[PDB]
Parts: sequence; C-alpha cells; structure tokens
Amino acid sequence: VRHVALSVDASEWRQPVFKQKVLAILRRLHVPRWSSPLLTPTNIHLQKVSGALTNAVFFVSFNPAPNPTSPSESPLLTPTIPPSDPSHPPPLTPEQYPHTLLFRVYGPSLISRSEELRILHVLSTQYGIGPRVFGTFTNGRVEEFFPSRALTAQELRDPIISRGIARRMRELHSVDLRRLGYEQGRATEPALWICLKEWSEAAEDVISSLTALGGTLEAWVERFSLHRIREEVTIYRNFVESQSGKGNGVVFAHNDTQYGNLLRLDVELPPNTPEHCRYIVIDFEYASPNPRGYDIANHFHEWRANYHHPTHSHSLIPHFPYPTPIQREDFYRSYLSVEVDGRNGEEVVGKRKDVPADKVAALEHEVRIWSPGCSINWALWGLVQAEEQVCALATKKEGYVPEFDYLSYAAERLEMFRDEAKKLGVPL
Amino acid sequence: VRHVALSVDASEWRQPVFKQKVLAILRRLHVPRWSSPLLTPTNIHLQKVSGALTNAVFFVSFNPAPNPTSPSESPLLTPTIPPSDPSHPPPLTPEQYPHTLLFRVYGPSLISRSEELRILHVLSTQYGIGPRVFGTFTNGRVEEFFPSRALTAQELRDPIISRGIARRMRELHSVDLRRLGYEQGRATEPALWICLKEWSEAAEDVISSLTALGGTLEAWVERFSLHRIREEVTIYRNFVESQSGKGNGVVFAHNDTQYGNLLRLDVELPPNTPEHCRYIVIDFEYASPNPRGYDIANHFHEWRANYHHPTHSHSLIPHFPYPTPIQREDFYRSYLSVEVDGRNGEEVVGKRKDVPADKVAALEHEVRIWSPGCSINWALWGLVQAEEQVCALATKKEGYVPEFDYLSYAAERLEMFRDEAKKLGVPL
Ligand SMILES: [Cl-]
Ligand SMILES: [Cl-]
Ligand SMILES: [Cl-]
Ligand SMILES: [Cl-]
Ligand SMILES: [Cl-]
Ligand SMILES: [Cl-]
Repeated sequence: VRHVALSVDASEWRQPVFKQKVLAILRRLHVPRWSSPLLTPTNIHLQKVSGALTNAVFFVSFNPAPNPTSPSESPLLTPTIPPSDPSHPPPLTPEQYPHTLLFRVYGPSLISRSEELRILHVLSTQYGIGPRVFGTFTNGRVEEFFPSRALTAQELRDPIISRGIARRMRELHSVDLRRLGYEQGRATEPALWICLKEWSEAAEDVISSLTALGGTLEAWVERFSLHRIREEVTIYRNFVESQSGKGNGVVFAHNDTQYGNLLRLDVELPPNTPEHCRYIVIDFEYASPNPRGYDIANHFHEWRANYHHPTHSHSLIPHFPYPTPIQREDFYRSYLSVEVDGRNGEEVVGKRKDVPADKVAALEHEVRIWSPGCSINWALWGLVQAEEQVCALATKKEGYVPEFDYLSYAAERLEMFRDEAKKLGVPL
Repeated sequence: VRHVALSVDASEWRQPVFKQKVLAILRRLHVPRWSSPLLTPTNIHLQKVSGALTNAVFFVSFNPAPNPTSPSESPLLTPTIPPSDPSHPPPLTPEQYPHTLLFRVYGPSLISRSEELRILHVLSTQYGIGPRVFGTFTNGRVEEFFPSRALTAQELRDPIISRGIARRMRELHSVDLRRLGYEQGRATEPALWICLKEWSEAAEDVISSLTALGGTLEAWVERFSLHRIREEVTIYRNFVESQSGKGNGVVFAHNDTQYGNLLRLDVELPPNTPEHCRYIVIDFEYASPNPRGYDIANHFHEWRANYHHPTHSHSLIPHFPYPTPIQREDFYRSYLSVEVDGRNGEEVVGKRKDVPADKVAALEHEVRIWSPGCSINWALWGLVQAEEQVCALATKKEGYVPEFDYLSYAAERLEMFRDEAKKLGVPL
C-alpha cells in the first residue's frame, strides 16, 4: 500500500492550497488518471461530505472547466459532474476523465490507524470486504468511490434493505478473528468492556471541571449521578457473564451500523442477484471484537436514528420506531440463512424459512442481553466528546452555543441504559 | 509500464488453459480487482471481438457464477453481465467486481510494437489520446475497456458524429511529431511511400506463385497487369509532389478510420459538453506520419464501408455513398474550427461558420490530391494478405474457399486508384 509523507489541514479545505496538496498526494500515490501530467489543482471538484463527526471526508471528482469550482458541502451521494467550457475543453476526452475519490482526513484518536490499515487489508484480500485504498498520507487515506449513497433512517425498516443489512453483518461476523491478529479468536474479550473502562476514566476527567466549579454545574453532575457509572457497568457486566444465553464469545463487529455507514450501491446487478445485495456496510473506525448480539442490538437501536450520531441543536430529534418482534425475526432469519464454511471460506445462502426457530429465539436472547451495553457505550462516548462544551461552560465563554449538546446526549443514553438494564433484570 | 513474460495462443481461446493464462497475466500485471486472491479463472467471462483482422482481441469481464461461462464471439460492445448463482454468491460484493478489459493478442507483422508502445505512451501522457494500458505480455497487451461501442457504417454520415470524427482527427494531427521520435517533424517523409514500396515487393513475392504456374492463374495476373504497379506509383508520386496544393508536409495520421475503429462512448457528458465529444478514435496499429489530406481522404473512402476491411464471401459488399461536396465541407469546417496552440498545448474551439473559405477549399484540394493514394495503399496491402489464398490456389487444396477473397479485393481497389488518379490528372 503506497504512502506519501504529506499532510493536509482539513480546516483549510475551502482554500486553493488544499486542492494543491490533494493533487500532490494523488500524484505521489500514482492514483490513475489523476496522476496525468496534463492536469492541475483547478481540476479538483472538491466537496466536504456532511455528517462526518470525528474525521473530515471529502469528495474529489473531475472539474472539466479551465476555472476552478468553489468547494461546497454535500451529502454522501455520487457528485454531479460540474459544467465544462465548450470553447476551452479539458485536455482529456471523456474516457480518460479521472474517477471520483473519497479523501479521508483523520482527526485525533479504540484501534490505531496502522492497525486499522492492516485489518482493512486482510478484510479486502481474504474476505472481499471494504474499500479499495489507493494509498495513505500522513494524516489520512485515499479511497475509490463507487457510485452510491448513504441510506436514510426511513430505509432501515424496509424489509428488503433490512435483509441486506443482516446479510452483510453475518458476512462481517464470519471473519476469522485470528487472521486479524486477535490470537484468542472467538474467546477474545469483548471490546465493549475496554471501551467502557477507558471512556469512563476520560469522562471523569471531562466532568471534573463542572464539579470543581460547584453550584449549578456540580448540581447537574449530581442530578444525573455520573460518578456511580463505574459501579453500574460492573453490576451489568456480572449479570451478563452470568447469563447462559449470552452467546458463544465474540465476532468481528462493526459496532456502528447507523444509517450513515450503510450504502446503497448504484449499480446494475447481475441477473438472479437479489436486490438486497446492492447494500453494504462502510467505515470500520469502530469495528472490533464484540458479541454478535451487541452489534445487532446496536443496529436495532439505530433504527430510531441519531442514536450514536448526535442531533444538531437547531433540529428535532428524529425518533423512528424500534423494530417490532417480527421485524427483528425477519432480521435474524435473513442473518442466519447465510453460512460461510470456515474450512474453505465458501458462502452458501439458504431460505430464510428453513432457519430453525430455536436458533432465531436464541439470537433474540443474545440481542436482549447485550442491548443495554450499546447505550452505556455511547453515553460514555458522549461525555468524552463533551470536553469542549464543558471547557467553554467552565470558562463561561460569552455567547457559546455547542454544535452538539453532548451533555444532554449522554444523560439521555445513560437513562436508556439504566432503563433497559432494569427491564432486562439487572440489579442496578 | 508493467510487463509479464508469458504468452497466449489465440487459437486456443475456447479452452480452459486460455482463461488460466489470462488470469496469470492479470495477476502479474497487478490489474486491480482481477488480482484478488479470491478469484480463479472461472471468473473470466471471455468473448472474442469480431471484425478484428490482423490481431485477436478479447473481452475479459467478470463472471459471478461458481461455474464458468462458455466463451463466445461478440461485437465491440459493453459485455452484458452474465447471471449469478444466488445460493453460491461470488466472494466479492458488487463494488469490488472486476472491471471489463480489452485483451489484445498480436499476430505477426509498419511500426513495431515496442515503438507503438512508446508512441501510445507519449500520446496519452502529453496529449490525452489513447487507452489506459495496464501492461504488456510477450505477444500482446491489456487495456482498460470504457463502456462504449463501435460505430456503424450508417453512422459515419450523421452530421453530429461526422463532426466529432473531424474534431478527433484534428486533435490527433496537432501532435508534435518530434515528441514521437520523428526528428524531422512536419518535413518527415510520408509513410505512404514506404508502405507502397515494401508491400509492392511483398505483393510480387505472393503473386509469383500464380505466374509460375502459367495458364489460368498467370492470365489472371496479366489481366489486372499487376507488374506495372511500381511504374504507376512512381508516376502518381511525381504528379503529387509537383502539386502546389499538396499541403504542408505530414502530420501524425491514424491511417485507418474505418467505422470499426471509431467509438461511441457510453457516458454521461458534463453540462455544456457537446454531443459529438462522446466519439473517439481507437486502434493505432496503422498510425504514422502522413499528409493530413491522406488521412482525411481515407476516412471519406471509408464512408463507403468495407474499404480497408474486406467483405466476407457470404455477404454483400455494403456500398454506402461517398460524402457529397457539402458533407466534406461540413467535415472541413468542423476540423479547422479547432486550434491547438503549439507553444503551450491549449486547445481552443471556435465556430464552424468562422472558418475561412480559402482554408476550406485548400483542404479539399489536399484531400483530392492524396485520395488515390489510399486505394493503391489498400490494394497492395490486399495482395500481401492474399499469401495464403495464393498458396492454396497454387497447390489446388481441395475444397478451399478463402475467408476473404483478397485477390478480388486488390483488383477492385487497384482500379479505384487508377480511375481516381486518371480523373485527378495523373498521366497513368
Ligand atoms: Cl480505477
Ligand atoms: Cl472532451
Ligand atoms: Cl448473488
Ligand atoms: Cl480501474
Ligand atoms: Cl454479491
Ligand atoms: Cl467540452
């Protein structure tokens, strides 16, 4: 995998130097067509993909005009081709136009990028999962963009799309964890527990600024009793491990199947290939060993929309419905109808009706047991993202309005955890 | 440009070993996606493109099914995706499916392949012309196929398509011949003359088997007086060089713009990009320095269809009409409305109406002067392809029926030459 030792400043993406540095990276990576010596940075049609939280993602597609386009924001959707100047054609004919790319810029940060790269490499070459990476640069990487778009929240409950999502996760979960570097395989410890320990310690660092001020803000931390969380994780963990239906260890989980990381491929499928195969999962930033019921339960929470992803303060929280018992069963049947022979890797697909009911009900129990974990997971993740809001609140920076209210985000998910855990049977 | 030292036997293209060797070449070339270790030769959906004469050309596209498809013949047209087996999916999801390739296998043989490669490299990197070559093997090369199809004979006279063809040739002709290795630039000797000398000497070798037998076959050679051709080339050459309107030296000519080497690109063009830009020229096997009027006159002859390309004996010779004076003028206006600044390479496109009439009429005279050359060119090329038919005739191989009647092909074009040259003014 090719590498170039150059960086971009994502905060400068609206400036010409950004296109100059992008082009330099594409040339040194020998990205085809983009490396043509006949092009210059003005040929970069640049868009920032909205809804990314941690990292900045950009579309890079071909601008045929002699003068540059202004950079704009856009959703995750195949860029429209910008107009040309008929009197000053580009130096290439259309079959040579450069293809569209995803240009990922890392923020600061789970798994490392160097380990994420090695995993992505195994996933693609041994299991046929993941994007084509043209190369990496100092703080990001460059990927092929296949024409496609993100799903909507409404599309998660479509039975055909839901069926495809269940298939793709099953395919993810059939990856041999040993090939990824986890020596213990299915007996590896769930990444959930390590995430709750690290983020609860960081959460404590963040909210100590509120406590130290006393008064109002300390009262807020006490109203939502944020210090007893460690004592509530441990009680929940002891209940889970004490369950016989907790599942057989862990699998390679995506851990973040919100609709923004689910793609509809814009492609003509082969004859007989089912409609639900045009759907795939993207963005493995959070992927790691976890119980399969955790990954699935997380997806079901994501039916409600803006579960992991926070809501902007100027928008209404979506609130789509959680899947009913039969929609979850449709999901399980689709999920379990796919078997991958571990010896040779062959995938065989069977009828959903032939899945046995004890297998379907056992998976439901797994989901039920791991589902509260997803909420405390994102709750503690929320308190960590609140570092900046807290720092402002503690300083009383005039006129500050946070882009996301992560404090409220965390309270809400913490109460989701406490409530689902109580109704599950956890003595919290 | 990557290279692998392996060969294929094009005569074995219907056999499994052919797919095995194709896959081996794609891996060693590191063709993306095709190099995936999850694929095998049964994933090669293989088609032989019809209408190739010298060399064998194959489509290589993705077969998703566990069992191989049978190899078939096909025209130059984007292969349909063959059906999959829903119970045994391919090991890749659709965004990873390998793209379609052109797999060219050379026959025996103008310019060399090693020089053709260096020229193709200059044409692509400095002028934006030509195919993306993934790599070469011992007797061929592997190219990207962009979705597209060959034109039909009927489409050559469509004013929009004709306009695009004229543009693309102008763009070809603006190439600096010095960048291609021809030190003398526009003063380089026309390749026509070297082709007529070499092929007339080979023609003589071929037809000497007919003469040596006497009787019938010698009478045939005398009926079409094939020995006085050298004396007729020289007379025609002295008339041409004596013309003041012969044009200003030579340009990089394609020399073979039959409809089979003209492509309609299947692509969504940028806004404001004119319809005729979806048309391009392919296959540079015959390209070389020649007078621009020669290349254009050759294209006009090709309006009649099956000019260069022979007709199969079981088919009727097409016989579409030659372009009228105004269709040729439409062609000249479109051709001359494009200027490429030689200093910096910028292309500017103007209105066809603003082309001056003296420039249009001067180009017509160039075409008229060089047009008989095209017929003697293909006539002598025909006598050379007749080696095998003559060898059979001279042996009286029982039941022999030639795939193409090259002897008749050559007589016909030789009389086209003699007739157009007489009506031009050549004392032949
Ligand atoms: Cl590509
Ligand atoms: Cl163009
Ligand atoms: Cl399939
Ligand atoms: Cl490609
Ligand atoms: Cl598939
Ligand atoms: Cl244009």
